[PDB]
Amino acid sequence: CPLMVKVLDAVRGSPAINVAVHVFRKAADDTWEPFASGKTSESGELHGLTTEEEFVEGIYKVEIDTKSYWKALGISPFHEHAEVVFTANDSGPRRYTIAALLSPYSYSTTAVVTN
Amino acid sequence: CPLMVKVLDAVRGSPAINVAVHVFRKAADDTWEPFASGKTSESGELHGLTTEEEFVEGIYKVEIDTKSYWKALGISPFHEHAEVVFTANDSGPRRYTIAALLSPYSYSTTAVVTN
Amino acid sequence: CPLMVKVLDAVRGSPAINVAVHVFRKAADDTWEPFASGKTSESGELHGLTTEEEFVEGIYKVEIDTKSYWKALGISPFHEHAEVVFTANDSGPRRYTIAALLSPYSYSTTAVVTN
Amino acid sequence: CPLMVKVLDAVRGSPAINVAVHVFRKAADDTWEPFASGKTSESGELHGLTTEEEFVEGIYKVEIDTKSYWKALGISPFHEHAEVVFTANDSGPRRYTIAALLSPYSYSTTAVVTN
Ligand SMILES: O=C(O)c1cc(Cl)c2oc3ccccc3c(=O)c2c1
Ligand SMILES: O=C(O)c1cc(Cl)c2oc3ccccc3c(=O)c2c1
Ligand SMILES: [Ca+2]
Ligand SMILES: [Ca+2]
Ligand SMILES: [Ca+2]
Ligand SMILES: [Ca+2]
Repeated sequence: CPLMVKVLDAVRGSPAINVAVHVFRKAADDTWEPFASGKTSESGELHGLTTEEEFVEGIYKVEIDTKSYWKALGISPFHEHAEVVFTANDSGPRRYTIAALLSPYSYSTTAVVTN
Repeated sequence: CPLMVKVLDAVRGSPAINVAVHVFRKAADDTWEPFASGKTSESGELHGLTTEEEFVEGIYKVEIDTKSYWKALGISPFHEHAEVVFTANDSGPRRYTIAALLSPYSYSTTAVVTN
Repeated sequence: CPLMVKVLDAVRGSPAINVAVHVFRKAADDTWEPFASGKTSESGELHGLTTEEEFVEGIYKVEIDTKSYWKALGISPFHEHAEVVFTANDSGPRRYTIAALLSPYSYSTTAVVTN
Repeated sequence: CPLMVKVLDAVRGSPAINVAVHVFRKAADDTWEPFASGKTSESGELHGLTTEEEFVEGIYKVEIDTKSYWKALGISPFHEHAEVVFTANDSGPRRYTIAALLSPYSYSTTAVVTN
């Protein structure tokens, strides 16, 4: 699988478990078409979103549903979601790990890209 | 003005100057409609985006054109842009500062909400 | 003043107020000697730590007492403190802002160096 | 091994390889005694620093030699090192992953603590 998502909780110092993640791909008409979705495991990782065949060149949006995560823990956070938008595979296939570090009023997102 | 945006450059250790910023408000049909925009100043700040009367409760998206910023510096970026999506909530008097700290393959964003 | 420290709270989305900050300069015997200190203001900022004449080239450590900050808010922290160690270098006129963004199990720090 | 260190490069979107890491433990006389050291692998991870028997309660300092890393890549960075100071094992043994995300003028550090 060439796209993995990892989410961490900076309040608890733990993986962020059961975080919903939706991936979209920009269509020819410039709309966001649904591409894949899943939820993080007990390790905070989401594997198996897509395949080498399906994950073609394009502009992708990874929406990490941070508000739903915080609300399930009884917390009212600031952001609706974390949104990571990037062009993928423009110079051939790559493997992408998208990591997000979450706090109620702040997040960071980082990409590790390997060949 | 109840909404300010501040952008910093983690590679050069400087304000991120002349970065385009677009603010959208979510419409009833779930589309994003333009709300305010500008370019960051020499201090990395964008003031005067909106007024108290215009900035009603709702869902807002702040899109920071990070790819064009890095390209103007000759540095290869990952993201198309940085997105910050949040709900404005009238809980007494409030001023929102949206800060973004930019690196080529990572960004962080924080909200500082003060009375 | 050539050195300012700014501290933000990523859990509450606020300046980090009344945080103790200690600055040390590395002495010839590799020990850290006290140089300046204070507490952050209601804006999360600590101004007036030093003067142009006092702030010579050398290695400095900024220690931010994050554990006491979180304890005063009733929140369980990981770190004893946040440390920022850097060399001051006379490359033309320079002002240093050391910013720290605090969460219970994570912090980030950035230097904004301006002319 | 109950202490692992992971380092990422936010400029390249890659593991930070060959980063030196020194761990110290506060001694009874309040000095930092050397505890363990190593270097990150091609994955950006440093395993095998210590053992369950050796990693007793205490206050530990993890120094990540970021300046040497950037200088080996031909870059002049701001910080001397990243310094992570924490009390370990106070409520019994835990496993600690310390992650650092590096840019030339900024870094973040996060702890994931598991039982
Ligand atoms: O007001 C400033 O001068 C200033 C300077 C720095 Cl380095 C800053 O770094 C930051 C790093 C992460 C998140 C927010 C900030 C800031 O809001 C910030 C503000
Ligand atoms: O693989 C891990 O166990 C692990 C642990 C921690 Cl704390 C991590 O913190 C991070 C903080 C910012 C950006 C990325 C990461 C990570 O990718 C990360 C990975
Ligand atoms: Ca292509
Ligand atoms: Ca309301
Ligand atoms: Ca010099
Ligand atoms: Ca104990």
